[PDB]
Amino acid sequence: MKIKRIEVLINNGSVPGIPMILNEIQDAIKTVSWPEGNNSFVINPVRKGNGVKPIKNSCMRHLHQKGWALEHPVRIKAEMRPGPLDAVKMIGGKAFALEWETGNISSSHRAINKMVMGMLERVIIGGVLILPSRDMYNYLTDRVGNFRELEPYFSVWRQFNLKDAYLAIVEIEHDSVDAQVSLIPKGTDGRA
Amino acid sequence: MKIKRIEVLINNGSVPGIPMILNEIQDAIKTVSWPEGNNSFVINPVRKGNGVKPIKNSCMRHLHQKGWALEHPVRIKAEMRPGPLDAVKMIGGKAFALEWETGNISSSHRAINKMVMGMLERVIIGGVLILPSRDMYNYLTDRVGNFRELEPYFSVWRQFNLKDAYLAIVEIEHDSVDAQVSLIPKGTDGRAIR
DNA sequence: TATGGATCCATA
DNA sequence: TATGGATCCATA
Ligand SMILES: [Ca+2]
Ligand SMILES: [Ca+2]
Ligand SMILES: [Ca+2]
Repeated sequence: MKIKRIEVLINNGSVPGIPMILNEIQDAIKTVSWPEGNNSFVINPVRKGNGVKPIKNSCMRHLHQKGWALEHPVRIKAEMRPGPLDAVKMIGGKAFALEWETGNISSSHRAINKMVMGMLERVIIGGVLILPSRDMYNYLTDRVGNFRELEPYFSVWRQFNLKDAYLAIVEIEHDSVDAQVSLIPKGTDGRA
Repeated sequence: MKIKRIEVLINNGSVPGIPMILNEIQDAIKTVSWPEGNNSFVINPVRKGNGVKPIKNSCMRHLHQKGWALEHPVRIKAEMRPGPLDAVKMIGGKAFALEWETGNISSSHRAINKMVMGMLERVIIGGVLILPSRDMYNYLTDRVGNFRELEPYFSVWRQFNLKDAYLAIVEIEHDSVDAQVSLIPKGTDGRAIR
């Protein structure tokens, strides 16, 4: 998978291991490919024709190899029931969270909100969210969160006084297109 | 429909006209009825049994009649902008925003961020978000807006340093339940068909 | 029953 | 055509 850019929203104090985990995250994103077993991410360029669920898999596997916990239950407050984060690297006391978008754009707003809640409540040191470029997004499930559509709100997450916190958005994209490769399955395929 | 609770999240400096705005908003919410044409909102207490689409209708209508502008753009300077606000009133050469939420619960996070963006850029003086109680939510299409699921997030929203700002959440609810009223029809969005 | 999705519908 | 909305899903 290509990384087009990374927008660093918050980067206060010293996290460490930081570059070590940002190097891990990037190496992990780089392993993601299509079809399975290919050496790059080749997508079938059908408008809205590719599901988004399994795209992350190879990235989450590579992180596990590097000692991240996957689908890791978290409960930031007490008055919340727990929910899963895609991967987490425990760097002592607090959590470094990675997320790879599989929800509506509106649900991206909540993920960053929950990350910032984690940071403010002292349970999360850093958070990273991976979003499709608009170009990649055009071939994905209608209205999946995507980098361009969230971009107008970035100022919002720049307004916090957080000692020792890292918040970044990563923009990803397919390496190339090919009308002859398989569609990434959707949950609606064959009745479902 | 009735107003169950008003929860103020941000209150800084001076924003004139809040009690008047809050009254007009209550009056708007009061107009919302079921069955359509009724003088209250009676709901069928079937779990996830009721669609949401028509519920906003009378509220947004009452607001337009009282001078609210509907789908008012967020006039931030950048070319990359959020889309429109449900309704905006001018009070004193100042824009006041109203966001109605029967969307997915996640949609409320965008609505808040949109009104905060307007306030940061000093183009909006304040806003209110209206969304259902948990109690009503139990009878609506799954995973729509509900005040309870927003609560853990109030602490995060309270941290924005904005001079001259007002943001509040109005929790709304049906008037009663009747196991014999019509169900509110559902559309075919998302995973309804398959 | 609770949460974070995945997905398709409407539309100036 | 882009943005806001609505509807069940899978698994905790
Ligand atoms: Ca996730
Ligand atoms: Ca709207
Ligand atoms: Ca709305």
